[PDB]
Amino acid sequence: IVGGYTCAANSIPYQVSLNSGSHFCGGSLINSQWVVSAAHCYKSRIQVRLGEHNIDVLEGNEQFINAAKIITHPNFNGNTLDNDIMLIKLSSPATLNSRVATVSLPRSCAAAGTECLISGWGNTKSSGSSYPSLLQCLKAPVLSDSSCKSSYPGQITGNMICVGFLEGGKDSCQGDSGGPVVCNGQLQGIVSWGYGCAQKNKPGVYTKVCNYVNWIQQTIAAN
Amino acid sequence: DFVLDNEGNPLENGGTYYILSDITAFGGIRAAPTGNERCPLTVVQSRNELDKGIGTIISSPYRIRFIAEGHPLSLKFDSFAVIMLCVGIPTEWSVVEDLPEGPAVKIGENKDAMDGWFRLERVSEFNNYKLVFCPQDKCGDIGISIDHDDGTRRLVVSKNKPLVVQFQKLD
Ligand SMILES: [Ca+2]
Repeated sequence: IVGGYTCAANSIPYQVSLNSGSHFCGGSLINSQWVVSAAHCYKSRIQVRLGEHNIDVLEGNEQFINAAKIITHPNFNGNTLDNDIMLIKLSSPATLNSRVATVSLPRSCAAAGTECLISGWGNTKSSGSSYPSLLQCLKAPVLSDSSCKSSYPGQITGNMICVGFLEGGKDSCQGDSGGPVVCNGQLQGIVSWGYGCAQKNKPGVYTKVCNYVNWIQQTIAAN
Repeated sequence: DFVLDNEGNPLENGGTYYILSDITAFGGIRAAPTGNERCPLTVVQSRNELDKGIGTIISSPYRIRFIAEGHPLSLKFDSFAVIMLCVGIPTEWSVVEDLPEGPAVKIGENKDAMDGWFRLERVSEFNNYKLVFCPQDKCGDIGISIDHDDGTRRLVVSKNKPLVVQFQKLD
């Protein structure tokens, strides 16, 4: 997260870190056993770390649970960047409490202009890199689809939303992938891609979760 | 999974690496003028074994921390010294089509530049990789085309390829 602030400790209790040696992607807890993340974060061995605030220090609130099922969307297309969504089933359920809680799936899609909260432990610099210990937070609005399509001509599908600022300066970044965009208490986006970070005219592009609610419910029920 | 450098660490998405030969025969990747180019516009493998080449910035549009096999990539040279007439040359790698020696990897401004992404795939115990180009699946290996007049080892999309490389962190 470039241009954000340090979140209050455990104030984003649905945030998870995907860890394979170290943190490499984020994700969101949607029930006691299932995490939603980005398909491009797929890896054969993943440990999900819940209840984190400082990912470098054991604070006493953490739950480290191995991924049992890792299911990328059947239409994920690595080189068109489309359908970038994945479900992870935990090998045992998370214990839900104040520091570890679920986020709600959207009842409808978010209107342009809706303000959202993006969070993650990704790079905080648009040039060079600096990976923080503490979770970073950013408020940013859903951009209009026409704005979004004009930012990346030919690249934006119906499964993508832009969230951020055309002025740049504030954006998600490398290491934030898979993490939540939550508007009005509902998960509306998954950090996916962009050109650089926090560049003018190059907002972040996010998986449009409201397109996937049925696939998500369907997969959880069958698995 | 993650592409690893020659110290066994995952490549940082957006990091700078020397792209070194898998064999002791050659140096790293750099730019040289070729044919009638008056700026160093051709991406080549150095024939000097001591030459690391130019540091290359390897990045994916995906906001994942590390470079994974199969992810779409952009490559661009870090700043290197050019004559004053060549200052400001764009350093992003492009594949320029319908060149004599087949589609060739070039930097600078190219109107013929194919739309596509590079990707890395593991070949080798040791951490060895090949580059492929995927025009915007159907992807072609990057290999070497020897300039007849020059001897220059030019990077081209080559069926009977590929160039095998390992990465070393600038840091
Ligand atoms: Ca911790």
